[PDB]
Amino acid sequence: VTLTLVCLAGLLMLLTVFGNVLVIIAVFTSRALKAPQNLFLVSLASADILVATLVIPFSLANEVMGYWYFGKAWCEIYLALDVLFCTSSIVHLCAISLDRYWSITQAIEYNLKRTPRRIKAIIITVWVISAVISFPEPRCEINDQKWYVISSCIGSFFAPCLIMILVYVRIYQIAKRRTRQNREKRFTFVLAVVIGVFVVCWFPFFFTYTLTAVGCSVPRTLFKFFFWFGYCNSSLNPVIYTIFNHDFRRAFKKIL
Amino acid sequence: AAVERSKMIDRNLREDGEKAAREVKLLLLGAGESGKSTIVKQMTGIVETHFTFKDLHFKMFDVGAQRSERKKWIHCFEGVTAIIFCVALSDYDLVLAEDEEMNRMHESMKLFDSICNNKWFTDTSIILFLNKKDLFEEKIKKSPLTICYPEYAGSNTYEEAAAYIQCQFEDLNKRKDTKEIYTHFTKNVQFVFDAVTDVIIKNNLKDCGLF
Amino acid sequence: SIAQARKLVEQLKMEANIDRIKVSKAAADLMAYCEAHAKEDPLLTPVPASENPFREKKFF
Amino acid sequence: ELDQLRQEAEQLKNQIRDARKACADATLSQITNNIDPVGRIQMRTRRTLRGHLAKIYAMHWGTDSRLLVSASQDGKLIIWDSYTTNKVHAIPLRSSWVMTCAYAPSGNYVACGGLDNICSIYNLKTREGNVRVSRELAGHTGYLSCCRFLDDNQIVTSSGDTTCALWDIETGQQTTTFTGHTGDVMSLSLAPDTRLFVSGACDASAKLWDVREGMCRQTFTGHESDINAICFFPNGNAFATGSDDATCRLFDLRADQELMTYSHDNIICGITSVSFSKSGRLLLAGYDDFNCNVWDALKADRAGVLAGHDNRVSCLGVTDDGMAVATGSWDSFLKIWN
Ligand SMILES: CNC[C@H](O)c1ccc(O)c(O)c1
Repeated sequence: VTLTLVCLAGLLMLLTVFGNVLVIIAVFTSRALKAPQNLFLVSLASADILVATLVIPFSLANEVMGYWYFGKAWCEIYLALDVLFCTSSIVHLCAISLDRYWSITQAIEYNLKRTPRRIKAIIITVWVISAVISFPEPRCEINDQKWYVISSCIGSFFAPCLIMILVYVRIYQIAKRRTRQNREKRFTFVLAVVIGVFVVCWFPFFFTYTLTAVGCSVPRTLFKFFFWFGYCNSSLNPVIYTIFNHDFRRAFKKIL
Repeated sequence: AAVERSKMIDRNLREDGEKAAREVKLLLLGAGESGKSTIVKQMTGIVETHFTFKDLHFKMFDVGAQRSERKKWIHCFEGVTAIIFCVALSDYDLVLAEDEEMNRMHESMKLFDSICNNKWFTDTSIILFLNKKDLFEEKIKKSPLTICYPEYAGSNTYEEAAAYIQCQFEDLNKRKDTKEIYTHFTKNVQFVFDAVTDVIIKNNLKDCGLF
Repeated sequence: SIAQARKLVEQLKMEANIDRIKVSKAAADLMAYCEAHAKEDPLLTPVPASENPFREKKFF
Repeated sequence: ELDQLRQEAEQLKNQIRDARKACADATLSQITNNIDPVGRIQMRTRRTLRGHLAKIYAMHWGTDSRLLVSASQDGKLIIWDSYTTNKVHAIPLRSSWVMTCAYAPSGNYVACGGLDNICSIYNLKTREGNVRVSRELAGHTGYLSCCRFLDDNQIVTSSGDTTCALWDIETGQQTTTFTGHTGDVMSLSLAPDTRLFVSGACDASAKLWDVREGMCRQTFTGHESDINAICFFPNGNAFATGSDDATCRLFDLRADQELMTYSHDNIICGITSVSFSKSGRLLLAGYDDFNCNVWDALKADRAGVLAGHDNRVSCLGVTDDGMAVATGSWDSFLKIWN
């Protein structure tokens, strides 16, 4: 069904471009969002804007065409490029998470170290880490070397997932003792959709992928179902991480 | 050249903005016989005070001397971290000088209403000090509290009728969800630092949407 | 108490001893002034773009 | 006797009012009824000056028609260049609570002041380096709401202690004091002849002062709330005020009455600033509704709008040759609307 397999993916490209670009313009067209910590939303938006325009189309061609790949030298510049973009959108989510953890525990001590001198250091550090893992009739198959499949899964998902649950349950302790203003339900549904969305989207792929490395077997129907779940998370990132803040909503109306 | 002027000067403005926007700024209020005099010592026009405590810069601005209308300069002070409001408890049997039949107690409850329930401080917390409890017990063992409060029927003591007065000052608050009043009984430069880190924490915790 | 009241009456007594002209003569002079000078105000009558320093001209 | 003082005052109040009524012949809606409408003015922001990092409270042009000055809560007073958007100077203020600026008619120094109760005079040509602080004018007991240069060697200042004072710089002493208001004085405006000036107070009244006598000539009432702004007509025979009542008015010196009122039914906020064009045919007024309307002074009809600011417009000025309009606001942005 070329009608569904192209129209559905095209919807993904539109939402990812619409959400991320809208965030970049809003940050650059207001003084309310002039904080130095709001350059994380920008850099994360640039990591998710390149994956939509470059990775999804070529990957989409492989599935619907069905047979082969038009080329034999761009694969190393595509199969590696795809890994880097995906790896740099998850890795920017730990930098957002860790930023708001020091602001809540070390608040007065963290009034400094907020200068763009440090913020720029993190973003340049985020993109270089993504670079390391990305670039260490015939078809395209994601790498199936046993020493790279399990090496890149730990360093791209399972390690960044161990720093968003520890942070977001320590922030659960702070906001329950501190407020005590009958607002218990407010800060428990916000910390449940931040983590739940990130895990349901990405966990099945990095879980089944690792099983097919140690010497198990997984149906190829499910694996392709799980493969495209990771692309979905790129579109949702501007939603979860900018909707509960009043400042972003006001600036959005400034342009729309 | 009017092109090598701005670049060599605008490099001296942003170099001063972030360099001077890290301090904590506060606003003193009260009345003439409140205690503003005897709290600044422990810690014309506008006066400025600067002090430090465990590596945090405090900038306290006193606006007592300005005897002109308040609505014409109060809007200059929005965006401060908190207000610091001074009261004296030994003024429940003292009458004003210019006008009789009005206490200096009911006259401070009229300046707490104005600043607590104000349009420019709808999200700013108030740090309320209650001074002169030393002399309060002396007067309350001789002059009954009924003279000021005809509805404070209760046994007089040092800390039974001196806690009935906190209620009358925290009931005035009408923004019972957007702000909080931190009342004290003048560990006086600690109470402000304890209550300021709790205002900054709930600000960052609101950037995440958890409040 | 009484010294100020003496000054207040003196000020009004000197304020109410000025010669006033009618409003019709007063409105005519305002209207006549703007008609005469209407030609030299760029904002009302836009200037040619050759000489409008902020629009397009020599910025000097 | 107190009653004798009141009885004499009460009688004089009625006599003044009836003399004003005897001068009422016809409103401006009749004499100027058959005049040609201005049309629909459409200005557009040419330049935009960035660099203040806080609210903007005041500004002032230069007689050059090319240089201006501004003040901000950032504790910074910047002299720009409007042609090239250049910072000619920048001055560190000893106090952050500035409310006014100034620019000498000679153009060799500026004036500043705020809630300090003092007025500082900085020198714009030291012949050896940067700007210094070459005077200090203290003697007010309330905040400074306004100041204006009367000459290269005089300055007149306004303050919230209910008093205007005429100084004489290089000595730092009040030559004259102008008393009579019963409320905080918010603004003052010199005459083109530089021999009279007007002021506006929270008493909801305005006065006309003879500069070289210390005398008050006459007083104007009619507003229902505080008066925030005031300006003379270009020839100096009328002036306009703007109040918190959401209304502007026009007053004649030689008729002693209100001539025109500039108010709509969809305007509920207060006017923060007023100014007249070079010919005097347009009146520009900044508001709390983030905007700046344009009025037809001879017909009392809106004739434009300058909507380009995010917060309320606090300051507003026009050039001597009449080419540009500048507006400032609490956004930290000042715009030129040639
Ligand atoms: C569904 N597209 C993700 C891509 O297959 C991918 C992303 C990150 C990695 O570490 C990886 O090995 C592969």
